[PDB]
Amino acid sequence: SPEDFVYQFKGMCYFTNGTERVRLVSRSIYNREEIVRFDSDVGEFRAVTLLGLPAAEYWNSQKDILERKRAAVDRVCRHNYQLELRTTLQRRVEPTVTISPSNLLVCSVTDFYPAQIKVRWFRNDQEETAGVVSTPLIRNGDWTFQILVMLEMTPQRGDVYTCHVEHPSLQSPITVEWRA
Amino acid sequence: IVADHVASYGVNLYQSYGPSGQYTHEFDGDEQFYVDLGRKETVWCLPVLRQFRFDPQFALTNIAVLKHNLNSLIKRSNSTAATNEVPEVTVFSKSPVTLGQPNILICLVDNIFPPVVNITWLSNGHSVTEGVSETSFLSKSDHSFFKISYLTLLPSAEESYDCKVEHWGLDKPLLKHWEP
Amino acid sequence: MATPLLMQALPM
Repeated sequence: SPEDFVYQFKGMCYFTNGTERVRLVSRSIYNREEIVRFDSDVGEFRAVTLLGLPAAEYWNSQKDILERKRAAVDRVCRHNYQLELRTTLQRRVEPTVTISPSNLLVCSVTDFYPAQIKVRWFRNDQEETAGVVSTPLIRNGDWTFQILVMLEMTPQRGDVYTCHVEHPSLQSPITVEWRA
Repeated sequence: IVADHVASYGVNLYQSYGPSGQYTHEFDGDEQFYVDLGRKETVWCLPVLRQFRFDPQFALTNIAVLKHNLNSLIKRSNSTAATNEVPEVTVFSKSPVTLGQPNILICLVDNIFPPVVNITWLSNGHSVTEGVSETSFLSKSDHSFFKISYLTLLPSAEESYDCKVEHWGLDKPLLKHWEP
Repeated sequence: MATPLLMQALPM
Protein backbone atom coordinates (compact mmCIF):
# COMPACT_ATOMS: atom_id res chain seq x y z
CA SER A 1 0.00 0.00 0.00
CA PRO A 2 1.62 3.23 -1.27
CA GLU A 3 1.52 6.33 0.87
CA ASP A 4 -0.47 9.43 0.01
CA PHE A 5 -0.37 12.92 1.48
CA VAL A 6 -3.56 14.89 0.94
CA TYR A 7 -4.38 18.62 1.11
CA GLN A 8 -7.85 20.13 0.84
CA PHE A 9 -9.07 23.70 0.75
CA LYS A 10 -12.83 24.31 0.92
CA GLY A 11 -14.45 27.71 0.40
CA MET A 12 -17.82 27.24 2.01
CA CYS A 13 -20.90 29.42 2.26
CA TYR A 14 -23.89 28.69 4.51
CA PHE A 15 -27.11 30.43 3.46
CA THR A 16 -30.20 30.91 5.57
CA ASN A 17 -33.39 32.67 4.39
CA GLY A 18 -31.99 33.75 1.04
CA THR A 19 -28.96 35.96 1.64
CA GLU A 20 -30.42 37.42 4.85
CA ARG A 21 -28.01 35.33 6.89
CA VAL A 22 -24.78 34.21 5.24
CA ARG A 23 -21.82 32.59 6.94
CA LEU A 24 -18.53 31.94 5.19
CA VAL A 25 -16.13 29.31 6.45
CA SER A 26 -12.98 28.54 4.49
CA ARG A 27 -11.27 25.35 5.71
CA SER A 28 -7.67 24.21 5.19
CA ILE A 29 -7.39 20.48 5.72
CA TYR A 30 -4.33 18.24 5.99
CA ASN A 31 -5.27 14.68 5.10
CA ARG A 32 -8.55 14.67 7.04
CA GLU A 33 -7.55 17.00 9.80
CA GLU A 34 -8.87 20.51 9.52
CA ILE A 35 -5.92 22.63 10.64
CA VAL A 36 -6.95 26.24 9.99
CA ARG A 37 -10.15 28.02 9.15
CA PHE A 38 -11.53 31.47 8.51
CA ASP A 39 -15.05 31.81 9.87
CA SER A 40 -16.76 35.09 8.94
CA ASP A 41 -18.59 34.94 12.30
CA VAL A 42 -15.19 35.15 14.05
CA GLY A 43 -13.55 37.52 11.57
CA GLU A 44 -9.99 36.21 11.68
CA PHE A 45 -8.13 33.02 10.93
CA ARG A 46 -8.04 30.54 13.78
CA ALA A 47 -5.74 27.56 13.94
CA VAL A 48 -7.65 24.35 14.73
CA THR A 49 -4.57 22.26 15.51
CA LEU A 50 -0.90 22.99 16.18
CA LEU A 51 -0.13 22.14 12.54
CA GLY A 52 -2.03 25.16 11.32
CA LEU A 53 -0.82 27.62 13.95
CA PRO A 54 1.93 29.28 11.92
CA ALA A 55 -0.38 29.65 8.91
CA ALA A 56 -3.08 31.34 10.98
CA GLU A 57 -0.55 33.60 12.70
CA TYR A 58 1.04 34.53 9.38
CA TRP A 59 -2.24 35.05 7.54
CA ASN A 60 -3.73 37.19 10.33
CA SER A 61 -0.68 39.44 10.36
CA GLN A 62 -1.41 40.54 6.78
CA LYS A 63 -4.09 43.22 7.08
CA ASP A 64 -4.95 43.16 3.37
CA ILE A 65 -5.44 39.38 3.28
CA LEU A 66 -7.70 39.81 6.33
CA GLU A 67 -9.75 42.62 4.76
CA ARG A 68 -10.25 40.49 1.65
CA LYS A 69 -11.43 37.47 3.68
CA ARG A 70 -13.82 39.68 5.61
CA ALA A 71 -15.32 40.98 2.38
CA ALA A 72 -15.53 37.50 0.83
CA VAL A 73 -19.00 36.85 2.29
CA ASP A 74 -20.36 39.63 0.06
CA ARG A 75 -17.90 39.35 -2.85
CA VAL A 76 -18.14 35.58 -3.18
CA CYS A 77 -21.09 34.08 -1.28
CA ARG A 78 -23.79 36.73 -1.86
CA HIS A 79 -22.58 37.21 -5.42
CA ASN A 80 -22.77 33.54 -6.42
CA TYR A 81 -26.15 33.13 -4.72
CA GLN A 82 -27.54 35.53 -7.35
CA LEU A 83 -26.48 33.01 -10.00
CA GLU A 84 -28.02 30.16 -7.98
CA LEU A 85 -31.32 32.09 -7.83
CA ARG A 86 -31.55 32.04 -11.64
CA THR A 87 -30.53 28.39 -11.95
CA THR A 88 -30.14 25.80 -9.21
CA LEU A 89 -32.84 27.27 -6.97
CA GLN A 90 -35.38 27.27 -9.83
CA ARG A 91 -34.72 23.68 -10.90
CA ARG A 92 -37.91 21.59 -10.45
CA VAL A 93 -38.00 17.90 -11.29
CA GLU A 94 -41.24 15.99 -10.54
CA PRO A 95 -41.00 12.63 -8.66
CA THR A 96 -42.34 9.38 -10.08
CA VAL A 97 -44.22 7.29 -7.47
CA THR A 98 -44.47 3.49 -7.62
CA ILE A 99 -45.74 0.89 -5.16
CA SER A 100 -44.32 -2.62 -5.06
CA PRO A 101 -44.52 -5.41 -2.47
CA SER A 102 -41.23 -6.90 -1.27
CA ASN A 103 -45.46 -8.46 4.37
CA LEU A 104 -43.66 -5.27 3.30
CA LEU A 105 -44.90 -2.61 0.93
CA VAL A 106 -42.33 -0.37 -0.76
CA CYS A 107 -43.13 3.08 -2.13
CA SER A 108 -40.34 4.20 -4.48
CA VAL A 109 -40.16 7.92 -5.13
CA THR A 110 -37.62 8.50 -7.83
CA ASP A 111 -36.04 11.29 -9.88
CA PHE A 112 -36.90 14.46 -8.00
CA TYR A 113 -35.29 17.83 -7.24
CA PRO A 114 -34.96 19.59 -4.96
CA ALA A 115 -34.38 17.60 -1.80
CA GLN A 116 -37.39 18.81 0.20
CA ILE A 117 -40.00 16.06 0.07
CA LYS A 118 -42.60 14.39 2.28
CA VAL A 119 -43.75 10.81 1.81
CA ARG A 120 -46.60 9.39 3.89
CA TRP A 121 -48.25 5.98 4.04
CA PHE A 122 -51.97 5.63 4.76
CA ARG A 123 -53.98 2.55 5.58
CA ASN A 124 -57.55 3.30 4.57
CA ASP A 125 -58.17 6.85 5.82
CA GLN A 126 -55.41 6.86 8.51
CA GLU A 127 -51.70 7.65 8.41
CA GLU A 128 -49.27 4.86 9.26
CA THR A 129 -46.07 5.82 11.09
CA ALA A 130 -45.52 3.00 13.60
CA GLY A 131 -44.64 0.49 10.89
CA VAL A 132 -42.92 2.83 8.45
CA VAL A 133 -39.22 3.27 7.75
CA SER A 134 -37.75 5.46 5.03
CA THR A 135 -34.27 5.39 3.52
CA PRO A 136 -32.36 8.61 3.87
CA LEU A 137 -32.40 10.78 0.76
CA ILE A 138 -30.43 8.99 -1.93
CA ARG A 139 -28.38 11.30 -4.11
CA ASN A 140 -28.23 10.09 -7.72
CA GLY A 141 -25.33 12.44 -8.46
CA ASP A 142 -27.00 14.00 -11.50
CA TRP A 143 -29.03 16.60 -9.62
CA THR A 144 -31.90 14.25 -8.82
CA PHE A 145 -32.76 12.29 -5.70
CA GLN A 146 -34.78 9.23 -4.91
CA ILE A 147 -36.14 7.80 -1.66
CA LEU A 148 -37.66 4.44 -0.64
CA VAL A 149 -40.37 4.38 2.01
CA MET A 150 -41.35 1.02 3.42
CA LEU A 151 -44.47 -0.13 5.23
CA GLU A 152 -44.83 -3.25 7.35
CA MET A 153 -48.38 -4.49 7.07
CA THR A 154 -50.76 -7.28 7.97
CA PRO A 155 -53.28 -6.89 5.17
CA GLN A 156 -56.88 -7.53 6.16
CA ARG A 157 -59.79 -7.86 3.74
CA GLY A 158 -60.67 -4.55 2.10
CA ASP A 159 -57.56 -2.71 3.23
CA VAL A 160 -56.48 0.04 0.86
CA TYR A 161 -52.92 1.35 1.20
CA THR A 162 -52.01 4.81 -0.09
CA CYS A 163 -48.57 6.30 -0.63
CA HIS A 164 -48.89 10.12 -0.48
CA VAL A 165 -46.15 12.41 -1.86
CA GLU A 166 -45.66 16.16 -1.33
CA HIS A 167 -42.86 18.01 -3.12
CA PRO A 168 -42.26 21.63 -4.24
CA SER A 169 -42.49 20.59 -7.92
CA LEU A 170 -46.16 19.55 -7.49
CA GLN A 171 -49.23 21.77 -7.00
CA SER A 172 -51.04 18.89 -5.31
CA PRO A 173 -49.94 15.64 -3.66
CA ILE A 174 -49.34 12.55 -5.75
CA THR A 175 -51.34 9.57 -4.46
CA VAL A 176 -50.84 5.93 -5.51
CA GLU A 177 -52.98 3.06 -4.15
CA TRP A 178 -52.45 -0.67 -3.56
CA ARG A 179 -54.81 -3.51 -2.44
CA ALA A 180 -53.95 -7.07 -1.33
CA ILE B 1 -23.73 24.19 11.07
CA VAL B 2 -27.43 24.71 10.25
CA ALA B 3 -28.33 26.44 6.98
CA ASP B 4 -30.96 26.34 4.23
CA HIS B 5 -28.27 25.95 1.54
CA VAL B 6 -24.59 25.07 1.58
CA ALA B 7 -22.10 25.70 -1.20
CA SER B 8 -18.41 25.14 -1.77
CA TYR B 9 -16.78 27.72 -3.97
CA GLY B 10 -14.86 25.65 -4.36
CA VAL B 11 -13.58 22.29 -3.24
CA ASN B 12 -9.83 22.31 -3.86
CA LEU B 13 -7.98 19.01 -3.65
CA TYR B 14 -4.34 18.18 -4.22
CA GLN B 15 -2.51 14.98 -3.29
CA SER B 16 1.01 13.62 -3.63
CA TYR B 17 -0.09 10.38 -5.26
CA GLY B 18 0.11 11.04 -8.98
CA PRO B 19 0.35 13.74 -8.08
CA SER B 20 -3.11 15.05 -8.95
CA GLY B 21 -5.57 17.78 -8.12
CA GLN B 22 -9.27 18.43 -8.59
CA TYR B 23 -11.15 21.72 -8.63
CA THR B 24 -14.96 21.74 -8.35
CA HIS B 25 -17.83 23.88 -7.14
CA GLU B 26 -20.72 22.20 -5.29
CA PHE B 27 -24.12 23.61 -4.45
CA ASP B 28 -26.20 21.68 -1.92
CA GLY B 29 -24.00 18.63 -2.34
CA ASP B 30 -24.16 18.42 -6.14
CA GLU B 31 -21.32 19.18 -8.56
CA GLN B 32 -21.79 22.42 -10.52
CA PHE B 33 -18.63 22.11 -12.60
CA TYR B 34 -15.09 20.87 -12.47
CA VAL B 35 -11.99 22.24 -14.11
CA ASP B 36 -10.05 19.80 -16.20
CA LEU B 37 -6.63 20.94 -15.00
CA GLY B 38 -4.71 19.18 -17.76
CA ARG B 39 -6.78 20.79 -20.52
CA LYS B 40 -7.46 24.12 -18.73
CA GLU B 41 -11.16 23.78 -19.45
CA THR B 42 -14.25 24.27 -17.32
CA VAL B 43 -16.75 21.42 -17.59
CA TRP B 44 -20.31 22.15 -16.46
CA CYS B 45 -22.25 19.23 -14.90
CA LEU B 46 -25.71 20.71 -15.25
CA PRO B 47 -26.99 22.00 -18.64
CA VAL B 48 -28.62 25.20 -17.33
CA LEU B 49 -25.18 26.26 -15.98
CA ARG B 50 -23.53 26.28 -19.43
CA GLN B 51 -24.65 29.90 -19.77
CA PHE B 52 -22.02 30.84 -17.17
CA ARG B 53 -18.29 31.49 -17.51
CA PHE B 54 -15.59 30.32 -15.12
CA ASP B 55 -11.97 30.96 -16.16
CA PRO B 56 -9.95 27.72 -15.65
CA GLN B 57 -6.88 29.89 -14.84
CA PHE B 58 -8.43 30.75 -11.48
CA ALA B 59 -8.42 27.07 -10.53
CA LEU B 60 -4.85 26.54 -11.76
CA THR B 61 -3.71 29.36 -9.48
CA ASN B 62 -5.48 27.89 -6.43
CA ILE B 63 -4.20 24.35 -7.10
CA ALA B 64 -0.65 25.71 -7.37
CA VAL B 65 -1.07 27.23 -3.88
CA LEU B 66 -2.29 23.86 -2.50
CA LYS B 67 0.69 22.03 -3.97
CA HIS B 68 3.02 24.49 -2.18
CA ASN B 69 1.09 24.11 1.13
CA LEU B 70 0.97 20.31 0.98
CA ASN B 71 4.74 20.09 0.72
CA SER B 72 5.18 22.47 3.66
CA LEU B 73 2.87 20.34 5.77
CA ILE B 74 4.31 16.92 4.97
CA LYS B 75 7.53 17.77 6.83
CA ARG B 76 5.92 19.66 9.72
CA SER B 77 3.64 16.69 10.31
CA ASN B 78 6.68 14.39 10.50
CA SER B 79 5.49 12.81 7.23
CA THR B 80 2.08 11.78 8.61
CA ALA B 81 0.48 10.01 5.65
CA ALA B 82 -3.22 9.58 4.93
CA THR B 83 -5.07 6.79 6.73
CA ASN B 84 -6.75 4.31 4.36
CA GLU B 85 -10.50 4.18 5.13
CA VAL B 86 -12.86 1.36 4.19
CA PRO B 87 -15.17 2.70 1.49
CA GLU B 88 -18.83 1.63 1.50
CA VAL B 89 -20.32 0.51 -1.80
CA THR B 90 -23.99 0.52 -2.76
CA VAL B 91 -25.49 -0.38 -6.16
CA PHE B 92 -29.02 0.60 -7.21
CA SER B 93 -31.11 1.59 -10.26
CA LYS B 94 -32.13 5.17 -11.05
CA SER B 95 -35.77 4.24 -11.69
CA PRO B 96 -37.91 1.16 -11.06
CA VAL B 97 -36.89 -1.69 -13.32
CA THR B 98 -39.15 -2.65 -16.19
CA LEU B 99 -37.58 -4.99 -18.75
CA GLY B 100 -36.92 -3.29 -22.10
CA GLN B 101 -37.16 0.24 -20.67
CA PRO B 102 -33.79 2.05 -20.50
CA ASN B 103 -32.42 2.61 -17.00
CA ILE B 104 -29.17 3.57 -15.32
CA LEU B 105 -27.28 1.51 -12.73
CA ILE B 106 -25.71 3.63 -10.02
CA CYS B 107 -22.74 2.59 -7.93
CA LEU B 108 -22.21 4.79 -4.89
CA VAL B 109 -18.80 4.54 -3.32
CA ASP B 110 -18.89 6.43 -0.05
CA ASN B 111 -16.44 7.11 2.79
CA ILE B 112 -13.50 7.28 0.40
CA PHE B 113 -10.16 8.29 1.85
CA PRO B 114 -7.67 8.90 0.40
CA PRO B 115 -9.38 9.98 -2.88
CA VAL B 116 -7.77 7.36 -5.09
CA VAL B 117 -10.09 4.62 -6.32
CA ASN B 118 -10.86 2.38 -9.29
CA ILE B 119 -14.55 1.84 -10.00
CA THR B 120 -15.35 -0.60 -12.81
CA TRP B 121 -18.42 -2.43 -14.10
CA LEU B 122 -18.75 -6.09 -14.95
CA SER B 123 -21.54 -7.24 -17.28
CA ASN B 124 -21.86 -11.00 -16.86
CA GLY B 125 -18.37 -11.50 -15.44
CA HIS B 126 -16.48 -9.51 -18.07
CA SER B 127 -15.51 -5.85 -17.80
CA VAL B 128 -17.45 -3.29 -19.82
CA THR B 129 -16.68 0.38 -20.43
CA GLU B 130 -19.34 1.53 -22.88
CA GLY B 131 -22.09 3.55 -21.24
CA VAL B 132 -19.88 4.12 -18.20
CA SER B 133 -19.22 7.51 -16.63
CA GLU B 134 -18.69 8.97 -13.17
CA THR B 135 -18.79 12.08 -11.02
CA SER B 136 -15.71 13.75 -9.63
CA PHE B 137 -14.81 13.08 -6.00
CA LEU B 138 -17.57 14.84 -4.05
CA SER B 139 -16.72 16.27 -0.63
CA LYS B 140 -18.19 15.35 2.73
CA SER B 141 -18.17 17.24 6.01
CA ASP B 142 -15.85 14.71 7.67
CA HIS B 143 -13.39 15.50 4.85
CA SER B 144 -13.60 12.10 3.24
CA PHE B 145 -15.15 11.80 -0.23
CA PHE B 146 -17.75 9.97 -2.24
CA LYS B 147 -17.91 9.17 -5.95
CA ILE B 148 -20.68 7.79 -8.11
CA SER B 149 -20.28 5.67 -11.20
CA TYR B 150 -22.97 5.04 -13.79
CA LEU B 151 -23.78 2.33 -16.33
CA THR B 152 -26.53 2.85 -18.90
CA LEU B 153 -28.41 -0.37 -19.64
CA LEU B 154 -31.56 -2.12 -20.80
CA PRO B 155 -32.78 -4.36 -17.97
CA SER B 156 -33.35 -7.98 -18.98
CA ALA B 157 -33.70 -11.24 -17.09
CA GLU B 158 -30.58 -12.61 -18.80
CA GLU B 159 -28.20 -9.86 -17.65
CA SER B 160 -26.66 -9.11 -14.25
CA TYR B 161 -23.93 -6.70 -13.24
CA ASP B 162 -21.32 -6.02 -10.62
CA CYS B 163 -19.76 -2.81 -9.49
CA LYS B 164 -16.10 -3.54 -8.81
CA VAL B 165 -14.30 -1.22 -6.41
CA GLU B 166 -10.55 -1.00 -5.86
CA HIS B 167 -9.17 0.92 -2.91
CA TRP B 168 -6.21 0.59 -0.55
CA GLY B 169 -8.50 0.35 2.48
CA LEU B 170 -9.81 -2.99 1.13
CA ASP B 171 -8.19 -6.43 1.41
CA LYS B 172 -9.48 -7.29 -2.04
CA PRO B 173 -11.58 -5.60 -4.72
CA LEU B 174 -15.10 -5.32 -3.34
CA LEU B 175 -17.79 -6.63 -5.67
CA LYS B 176 -21.36 -5.35 -5.38
CA HIS B 177 -23.92 -7.33 -7.37
CA TRP B 178 -27.15 -6.26 -9.06
CA GLU B 179 -29.98 -8.19 -10.78
CA PRO B 180 -33.36 -7.15 -12.29
CA MET C 1 -23.02 38.66 -13.69
CA ALA C 2 -22.74 35.38 -15.54
CA THR C 3 -19.54 34.73 -13.58
CA PRO C 4 -19.15 32.56 -10.45
CA LEU C 5 -16.44 33.82 -8.10
CA LEU C 6 -14.17 31.65 -5.95
CA MET C 7 -12.35 31.81 -2.64
CA GLN C 8 -8.61 32.07 -3.03
CA ALA C 9 -6.24 29.69 -1.27
CA LEU C 10 -3.42 31.49 0.56
CA PRO C 11 0.22 30.33 0.55
CA MET C 12 1.83 29.35 3.85
